[PDB]
Amino acid sequence: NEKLAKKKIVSIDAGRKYFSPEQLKEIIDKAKHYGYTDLHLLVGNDGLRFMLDDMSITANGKTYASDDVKRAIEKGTNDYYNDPNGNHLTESQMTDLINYAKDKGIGLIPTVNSPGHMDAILNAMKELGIQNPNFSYFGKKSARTVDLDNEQAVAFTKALIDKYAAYFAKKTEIFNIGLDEYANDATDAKGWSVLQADKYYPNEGYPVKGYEKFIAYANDLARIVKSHGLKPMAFNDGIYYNSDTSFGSFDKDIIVSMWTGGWGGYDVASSKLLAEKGHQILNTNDAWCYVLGRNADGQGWYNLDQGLNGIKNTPITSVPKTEGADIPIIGGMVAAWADTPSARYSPSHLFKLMRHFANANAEYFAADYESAEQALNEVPKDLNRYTAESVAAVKEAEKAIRSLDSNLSRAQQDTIDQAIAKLQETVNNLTLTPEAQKEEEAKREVEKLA
Ligand SMILES: CC(=O)N[C@@H]1[C@@H](O)[C@H](O)[C@@H](CO)O[C@H]1O
Repeated sequence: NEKLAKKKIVSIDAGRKYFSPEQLKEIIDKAKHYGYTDLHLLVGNDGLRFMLDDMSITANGKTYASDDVKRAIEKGTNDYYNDPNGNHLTESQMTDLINYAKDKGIGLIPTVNSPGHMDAILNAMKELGIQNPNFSYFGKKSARTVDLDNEQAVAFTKALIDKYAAYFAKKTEIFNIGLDEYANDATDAKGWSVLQADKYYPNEGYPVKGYEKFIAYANDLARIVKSHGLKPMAFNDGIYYNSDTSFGSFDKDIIVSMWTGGWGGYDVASSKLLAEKGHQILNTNDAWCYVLGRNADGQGWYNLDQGLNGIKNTPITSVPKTEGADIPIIGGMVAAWADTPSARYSPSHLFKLMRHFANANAEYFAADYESAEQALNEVPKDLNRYTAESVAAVKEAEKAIRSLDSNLSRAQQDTIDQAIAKLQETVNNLTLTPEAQKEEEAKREVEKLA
């Protein structure tokens, strides 16, 4: 009940890798069937694979024509990965997809990642004449991250997010700004420490007020998302990294997708700290997580068997790095990633992961009422042909279906299935009146004269 009110989300990496509208509709059908509430669609994540009809941008006193932005982005994406299946979703396809999901009671949550995982936008910005948009660390240039000290590149990124946010306004509820790295490829995976370093180790060439600037950046993206009536979300990585609250405060309306509890040399804030600060927590435990193409034990980290085992061993309420506290959650999210985007997407592998997550946490997931609705529509129309006793039993069985609690969980699916089987039995039991019997035999007789 309070369990049923939680979000249950599947995440799909359609930033690195192309997914067709047909493929996503199939994912949505499964999400509805298994009792999920939302599809989390990354469209900006290395690649940028969603294109508005109007891509014109004004940023920091400069104007960029819609057609030039489209060309620049399309090519920037292909420079990351030129996917044989496609390049991007169009605005018509996205609007249709969102409507499709909405008719099935399923929400859509887009991600456009920054300041990291934004290769395609960085490439596009170069083509559009913005100089040095990428962060560089003592001569090593990030392929994925924007330099927060480059005002023009920051202004362009923000203007692009604002344009996506304008489109998603009213059609969606939540917008994921990501915030999940800062130049890990250029700093030996220590981007957050690099941003914090100059405060504790001055005059050594570390980015001046780096982490302070990241906070302002996060907060301004949150302001932008909210100005469009949407809720901002981000991954947990950089939010009070090293539990350091001394650089400033993150906007507490930022919903945190808590995917990692960190590891040796990667010291993220505990979910305990984030919850105490007042951030809502979406449990996105990487115990559940799955990388396309890594389909069985032995094929590397986050293979499908590993994800399945994680789902068995880590319930939806089990959040990374709790430090022993009871962490309240708004929901849970299982994630499929496309780290090697040329890997073949296998729908059946994904659905297995989704089904197991639903089954392991059945009291949280919605029951499936679709077969019940179908059973009702399939009751014969011509009931006057049948015995009063047999018709009354059918009517009773229909009523029992219509009076089922509309808020059953997946754990209570049997209740619905028994009502369906009972209706079918009563329909099977429909018995012709003597008058209908005579008419039917008269009709078989003429039909034989053919
Ligand atoms: C911030 C971060 O590194 N997120 C990573 C994502 O980019 C990657 O696709 C996935 C599987 O390897 O692990 C995620 O959580």
